[PDB]
Amino acid sequence: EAPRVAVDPFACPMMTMQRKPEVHDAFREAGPVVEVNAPAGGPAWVITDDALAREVLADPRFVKDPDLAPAAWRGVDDGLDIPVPELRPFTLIAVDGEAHRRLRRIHAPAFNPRRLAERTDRIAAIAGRLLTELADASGRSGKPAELIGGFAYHFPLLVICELLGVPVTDPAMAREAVSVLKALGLGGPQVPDTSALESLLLEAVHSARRNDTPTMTRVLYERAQAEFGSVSDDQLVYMITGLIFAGHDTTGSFLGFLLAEVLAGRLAADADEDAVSRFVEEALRYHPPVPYTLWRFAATEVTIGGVRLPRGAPVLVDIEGTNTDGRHHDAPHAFHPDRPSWRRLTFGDGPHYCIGEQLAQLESRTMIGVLRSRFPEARLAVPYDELRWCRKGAQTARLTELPVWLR
Ligand code: HEM
Ligand SMILES: COc1cccc2c1C(=O)c1c(O)c3c(c(O)c1C2=O)C[C@@](O)([C@@H](C)O)C[C@@H]3O[C@H]1C[C@H](N)[C@H](O)[C@H](C)O1
Repeated sequence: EAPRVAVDPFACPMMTMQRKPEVHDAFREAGPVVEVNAPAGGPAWVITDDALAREVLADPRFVKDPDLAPAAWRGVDDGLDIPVPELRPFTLIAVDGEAHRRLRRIHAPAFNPRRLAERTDRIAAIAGRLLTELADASGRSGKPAELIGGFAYHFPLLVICELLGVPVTDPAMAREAVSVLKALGLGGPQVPDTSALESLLLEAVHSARRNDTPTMTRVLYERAQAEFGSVSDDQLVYMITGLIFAGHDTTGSFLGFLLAEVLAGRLAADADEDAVSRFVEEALRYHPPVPYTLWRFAATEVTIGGVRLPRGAPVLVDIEGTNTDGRHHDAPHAFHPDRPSWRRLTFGDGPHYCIGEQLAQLESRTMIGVLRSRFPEARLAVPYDELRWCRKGAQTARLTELPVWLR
């Protein structure tokens, strides 16, 4: 049926900043829907057309249900996001239908952008502390500040933890713990001492239960309880565990790119607000951290751009590819903020759209304000052309490193 390209779509060599993997162009040229090799055995189909993928993502026949995935995938493609049956109703990514509408109704007031905005200053603070520290340390050592390990993940982590009421002192270690928690909770084997974080997560929940203070975590607790009749501490810890993982790991991947672009000098020195939000917009087009959508499966057989897809056909949208489509974007592998503001799929589409878009963009804009207002001379300590980025399977794209002189 479909044009077939016999490769892992997740394959990814060491990459330079300007290029995207060639698999992407292969798929596109082969057609709107392309059979490829899934990492964990068996076929998979990849969409390459913006318009098509958008319909697919609002099409109830394409579902998250991890139980439709191939048996060979279970306990071997940690790219498969498979909570145990009884937590799936608390996992946004693993449901559709009313279970999903419910979770969405639960998260939406918690992510109220009025209330995100009210904490701009707190977020600037976080950025600045981190940046000062890395600067102060760079002056001491004489070595450049490595912004990936140093900032890109610690910044969004602290932000998202703070909004939930989760007091973190060691961002490096909270990251390791929350990563493990995530792994276990999305189906994975078997000592990152998660108990530490768990303790703090449980504290936020506890705090949320007893205090009418409208935290993010309290709003969650209120909506869950009304929707579910009754919610448990372990349930609320579980959900927020997921917000922390997503809130830091995807964002941080992105921010490393955004930084590299800012520090390379590609944003004009006197950029208005709007010029900045244009630069961010473009970096989100040009450096999506998530290559393809999350695993979706055909719930029946379906025929989609003239191709006929079996029951349980593993389907992906190509985010990286669609965003770098010569056809819909003039000079797609060039970085042009002033581009005629067009659509992208970096945050996805349809009922499962990223609920963090606002936050991630807020974080992005604010970070650039801190940098140009307090670190005006911050510059790459190596050439942009020598930077390199990579991803191993289902992991977000990220730079190997980002050496910087912050002042
Ligand atoms: C640059 C940053 C981010 C990017 C690029 C990103 C990307 C995406 C994408 C593509 C989806 C949809 C997945 C699919 O349908 O296959 C998604 C969903 C989601 N995002 Fe993000 N995300 C980002 C930041 C954040 C942040 C900061 C948070 C939370 C604090 C967050 C939380 C979520 C959650 C909970 C979902 C699940 C949606 C659902 O299943 O209804 N994200 N994101
Ligand atoms: C215990 O964990 C959870 C409990 C309740 C809800 C969730 C989770 C969870 O871990 C969880 C995630 O990890 C992720 C998302 C997400 O929304 C949840 C939950 O909704 C959304 C994101 O995919 C992006 C796109 O924002 C980030 C992340 O998905 C992970 C694993 C996935 N294979 C892929 O590598 C992606 C880059 O990263």
